[PDB]
Amino acid sequence: QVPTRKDYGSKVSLFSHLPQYSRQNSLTQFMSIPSSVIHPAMVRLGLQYSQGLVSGSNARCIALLRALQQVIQDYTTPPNEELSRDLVNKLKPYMSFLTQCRPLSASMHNAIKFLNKEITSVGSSKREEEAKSELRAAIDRYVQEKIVLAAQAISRFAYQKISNGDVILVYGCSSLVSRILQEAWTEGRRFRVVVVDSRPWLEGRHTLRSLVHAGVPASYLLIPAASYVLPEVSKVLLGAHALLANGSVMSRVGTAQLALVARAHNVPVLVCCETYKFCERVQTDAFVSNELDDPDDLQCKRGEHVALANWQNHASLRLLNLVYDVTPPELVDLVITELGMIPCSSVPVVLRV
Amino acid sequence: GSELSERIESFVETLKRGGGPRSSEEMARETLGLLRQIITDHRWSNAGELMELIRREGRRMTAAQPSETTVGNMVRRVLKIIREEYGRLHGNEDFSFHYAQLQSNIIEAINELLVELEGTMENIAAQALEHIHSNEVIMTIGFSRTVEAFLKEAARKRKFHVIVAECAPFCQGHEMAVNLSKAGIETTVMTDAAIFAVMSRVNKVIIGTKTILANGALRAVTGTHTLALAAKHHSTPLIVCAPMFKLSPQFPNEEDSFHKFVAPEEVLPFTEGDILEKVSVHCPVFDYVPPELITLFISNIGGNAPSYIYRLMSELYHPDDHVL
Amino acid sequence: PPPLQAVLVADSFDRRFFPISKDQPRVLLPLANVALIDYTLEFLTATGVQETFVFCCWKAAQIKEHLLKSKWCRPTSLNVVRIITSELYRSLGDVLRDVDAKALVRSDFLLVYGDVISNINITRALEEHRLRRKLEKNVSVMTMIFKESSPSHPTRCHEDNVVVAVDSTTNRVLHFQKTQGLRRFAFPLSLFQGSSDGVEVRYDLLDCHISICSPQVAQLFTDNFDYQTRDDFVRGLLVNEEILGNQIHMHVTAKEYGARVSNLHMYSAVCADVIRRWVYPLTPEANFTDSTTQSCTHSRHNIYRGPEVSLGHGSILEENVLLGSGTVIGSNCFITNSVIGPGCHIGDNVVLDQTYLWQGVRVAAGAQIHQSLLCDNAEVKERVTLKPRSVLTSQVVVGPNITLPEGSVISLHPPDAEEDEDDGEFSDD
Amino acid sequence: MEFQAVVMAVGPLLPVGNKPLIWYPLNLLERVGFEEVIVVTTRDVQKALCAEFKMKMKPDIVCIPDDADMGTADSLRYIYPKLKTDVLVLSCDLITDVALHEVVDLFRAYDASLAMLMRKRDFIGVDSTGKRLLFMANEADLDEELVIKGSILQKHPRIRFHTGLVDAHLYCLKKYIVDFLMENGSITSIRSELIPYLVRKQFSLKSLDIYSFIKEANTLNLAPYDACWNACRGDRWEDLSRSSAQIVSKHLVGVDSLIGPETQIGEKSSIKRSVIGSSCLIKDRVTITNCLLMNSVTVEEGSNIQGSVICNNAVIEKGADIKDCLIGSGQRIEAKAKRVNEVIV
Repeated sequence: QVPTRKDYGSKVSLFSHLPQYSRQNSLTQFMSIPSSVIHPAMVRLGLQYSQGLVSGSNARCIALLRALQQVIQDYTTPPNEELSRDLVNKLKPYMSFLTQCRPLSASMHNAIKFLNKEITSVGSSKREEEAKSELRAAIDRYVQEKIVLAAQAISRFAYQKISNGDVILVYGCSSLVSRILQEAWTEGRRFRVVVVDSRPWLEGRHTLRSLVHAGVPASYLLIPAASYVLPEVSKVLLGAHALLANGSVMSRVGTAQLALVARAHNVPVLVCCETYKFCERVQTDAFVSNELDDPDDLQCKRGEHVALANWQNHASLRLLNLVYDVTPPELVDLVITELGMIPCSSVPVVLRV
Repeated sequence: GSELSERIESFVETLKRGGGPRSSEEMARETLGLLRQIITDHRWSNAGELMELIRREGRRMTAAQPSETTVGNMVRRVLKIIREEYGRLHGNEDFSFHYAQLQSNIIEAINELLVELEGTMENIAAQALEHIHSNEVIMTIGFSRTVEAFLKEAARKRKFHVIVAECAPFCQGHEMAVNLSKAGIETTVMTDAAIFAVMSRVNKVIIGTKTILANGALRAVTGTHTLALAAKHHSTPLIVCAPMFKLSPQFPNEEDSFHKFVAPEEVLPFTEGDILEKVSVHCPVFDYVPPELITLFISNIGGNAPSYIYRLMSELYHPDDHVL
Repeated sequence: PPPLQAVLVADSFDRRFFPISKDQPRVLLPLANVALIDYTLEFLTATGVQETFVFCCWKAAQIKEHLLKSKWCRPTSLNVVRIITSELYRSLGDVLRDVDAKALVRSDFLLVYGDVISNINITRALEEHRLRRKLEKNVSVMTMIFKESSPSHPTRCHEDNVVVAVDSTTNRVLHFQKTQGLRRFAFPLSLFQGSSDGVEVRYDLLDCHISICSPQVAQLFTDNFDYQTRDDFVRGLLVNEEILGNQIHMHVTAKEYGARVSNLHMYSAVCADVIRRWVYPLTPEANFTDSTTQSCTHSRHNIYRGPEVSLGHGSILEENVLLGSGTVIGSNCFITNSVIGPGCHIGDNVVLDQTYLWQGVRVAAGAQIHQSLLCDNAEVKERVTLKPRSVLTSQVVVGPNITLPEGSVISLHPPDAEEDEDDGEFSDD
Repeated sequence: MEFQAVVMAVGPLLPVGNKPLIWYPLNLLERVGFEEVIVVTTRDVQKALCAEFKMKMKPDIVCIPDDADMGTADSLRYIYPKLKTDVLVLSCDLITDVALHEVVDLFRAYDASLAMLMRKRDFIGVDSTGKRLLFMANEADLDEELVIKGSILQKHPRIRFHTGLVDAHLYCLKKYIVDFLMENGSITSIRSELIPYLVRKQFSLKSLDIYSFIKEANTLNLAPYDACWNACRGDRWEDLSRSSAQIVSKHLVGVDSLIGPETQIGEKSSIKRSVIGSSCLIKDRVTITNCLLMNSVTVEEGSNIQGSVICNNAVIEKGADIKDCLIGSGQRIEAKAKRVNEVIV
């Protein structure tokens, strides 16, 4: 069966209930090569997750939906066993494997719930051929009308809430915000942009090399120094990897810090999220559900002798790096979605009914 | 004539290029050494022309690198010492109402200053014990040797945690975390974009700062503004462990290049490629914490509020030496 | 150890900067309104060079008189520049034959050309080189320096790429060749013969031209009267390594920076680089040279501004601008990426995108300059619009309504400039 | 079902040593999954290689005899009918301890199209990361100037070269490359006209990559009897977890050797660092040998040897005085002094 990759090193006392998976000892070591219990699609996807290949949440959900399309293309019903039930009872261990590789985000949660509540709505008098075709088609209608029509309508909205000369602030890699700006420059307006990005997983250079390939100027500075740009800034177009129910905006690790300082310098904050990120889970403090990352990567190459060369030899020292931080629901001002510019605390009244 | 001159030149050099010497205390020590060399083995007769000499030397010594303001306030302190010694031996104009006895007396004042400045780490350490309790949490941005002695001697009697974040522009807090955990204080490192998450779990914030302006609005290694601002947002108290000589009688907007825009080859490394012809990567290494976020400066004479620092100003540097 | 000399061949031995090199040599062009030779002398003093035997062939008088009023000629410097000059020698090889015959140097000099823009603290590379040298009895003669860069960085011109096949165990050099128009690459298979331990060929090196040497190197230059560059020196050496080996060695650097202004495009990139702090401590605000003329004071947006600029109404400076002393920017202006030297003048509604001015330049109203150098006193009249890389130098003038094509260098000397100076691009004579 | 790990075997000959040679790739393919494995045989020495190959103990195979003689890639085109997913070819001559969950891990990771194991002329250029490769060609094509397309240097500005890399002929191909191999006929060898070609055609977005994972564990052998001797010398110790089931007494000089069943050792014979397992007549005096001894052996009366192997049906007894000789398959040499030279076979 599928093993469970053991933790790496040692976590921090306040974080015993969270898995700190490393990157070297992946979970392809201890499985059959023509993957037996796991499907080849799911093992490929779990692997290329854990390696750190696809990170942007939309890319996460897209790769997952494509691998699930493959699985549905190659599912066979065992004799005297309905599809609409054995399919789910087979999809469960795949989800446990994905969790063993890199913990599921909110995007994948909502995708999996959509799938497990759409499969169950196929008739028991439906043969595998037509039902499989309709499953593939419903997966396509999903991946088209919530992350490819969403980005469209959200770009069209945020194009009329972006003035001229204002230096919009962005944070790191995000498909939606870079699409918003690459579409709000080539539709007539002109502005500046100042990108911030935090280490070690410096996922801002993505937004950079996608911005300076459409003409618009840019500016890049580690999120510490963002206490200094904010005099100029006139908007903060944060990226959000997950929305919640109490109004908060759970996203990458700096977002909270940035929203706080960008409210204490009085520049209006925004986010951008599509209809499929509006989970009902709530979380007051970003400590009870994070995804601790391979700690042994914080160590940068300073001078000629890396300061954390032998890390775990020290008894007390205990690295960590959170990967999800929550903003309070009181700093966030906008949640631009394909049904309007809803205000922060008005998510669970709208994007749930 | 020649020895002091080449010493001043070598010193303005190794102050103009990089960090030399390393520890700010050692910069204060060498500045006082040079200023003693000048006050002893130079040419000056009246006290007024001596003040003017210290002036038209300190102008250069502080305009070389106008961000390292330990040497600046050391010059200003020796100026105030000249003024106080004049006031004593005068028994405001500047006539040579006395002579070479003045020289030995200035040397005595500077020696007393150098001695009470060598014993700074030991004082802040031996008084650190009265702020820490068992099983609590202490963030320390950057890597300050004085906060270091503080937190590594206050662990001979208690046990806590020290969630030492790291200065991101160029990771230096790692050496801090290692020099703590070698003394075994249950430390913890993280990337300074992770502050407004972990801050709800912090009992205190012992930041280390490079300077202290008049209002108490300090000038510390970067990011400390957002740390201090999150601390104000949770009203967790800051204990800005900053010794005496790191004071400075300047004022917030009385200077451009308040920060220190350093070679942006460490933010966006050069190995990047094409895009480095259009972006303008910034890199301020020194931020500006506003005053009312700070709560308790642990000088080497005991705690002091933030709205009390002007008294230390009026007691250290004369009120007419604020432009030098 | 003994002191660490540094030969400095302050004359770029090819007429790359015509027609400008007629006015003043290339070792006195101002990037940040400061002369190149001062950039290199400051680099050499920073690293710790004890003496720099600045050599010269073109306009000995100009360089010598400039350098006597430097900050190094004054006797206080810990790096006593001693100027040696003759009208004889014409190529770097002649310089090395000179430092061999006259027998001035003693060990481990720094054969840096005239005009590198660098802050490389090479002390550690020097120390590693001396280790390699005294470790195996004088068979490592030259330890070049090289900077990392992706092959598409704008400080990389179409004649400086050096595909340099290097061993990776001890960072040894094996083959060296420029790429002025190659879509293929040649590598004599003799590299792979002995050391099967890997030959990390690299195309991500940016020739910094700070090659260290030894007395055996000048010796070897005397041995062949046909060595006339560092380039073909290392090529010939690595070709006939088999006899008289003297293997080269390399040392890349990652967090430092250094380039060598060869032609005007690399000059443009490196001017923008020294403007945007990219080579701190070397940067205008610090005023490494001891003068009050360009003693600038830093500001936000890297928009420097020297003393007494007296910019006018609505003149919104954008980014990366310098402004030397004395200038006066008119009303309703717009400047960005420029380097306005001292003593200039400016009119109304006159954008200056990516331009570069040096001193005395007096642009009038309506002008719209772009990416175009304008040398000393290069006055301009109204309602003119320049175009990219449209150099115009040395008291040239442009008249009303007469724009220029894209690449159009105009000056006053008849046959070296592609046009001549007059009341426009027309009426040359 | 994701793979159909066919096993190349083109010209007893193969199953030489203390264990059958084909048994090593077959154990490698039955230790990590692969509940099915195709093999290929031709009429090189007999069409009926399958008849003797079916004596094994892991039967989950499908052998297929073929025509008279051909290369290697043409065999893959031969088997293409029963081939439907990502192929994982091998070479019947492979002996290693590779965690193949490294190689196929690398293939399945970066949606690649060609994996290959490799051990430290064959000019092989692996990228900086250590996995992906850029330059693969042997000096059989290039004459004296290693050429490089400038585009691959602009894209990957740090090409690393390795000179002495012995291939292990393990592969993990996608589907379209095998379809390509079928539609075309000009290509009559896999690792000599496909790898240099595929690398040579990094692009046809549909790009096609390749990843040559390097390692330091063990290598393959071939007809080279030096390589085979060294491979058996290594496998004598490698067989610890790959004797293991034997019925013998061993009342003489021998330790940490391949002592297999169907034999009983007597006394008075000293040969250590040697290989003699099944069918052993060890009761006579045998001097210090430290060398292999193939199947069907016959020797007695105070023998001696120095680093040599004697093929099937061997007879050298009564004072053997020779060093480094390959005694043929079915010759009996008893009264003659053999020098370092080989045996007449």
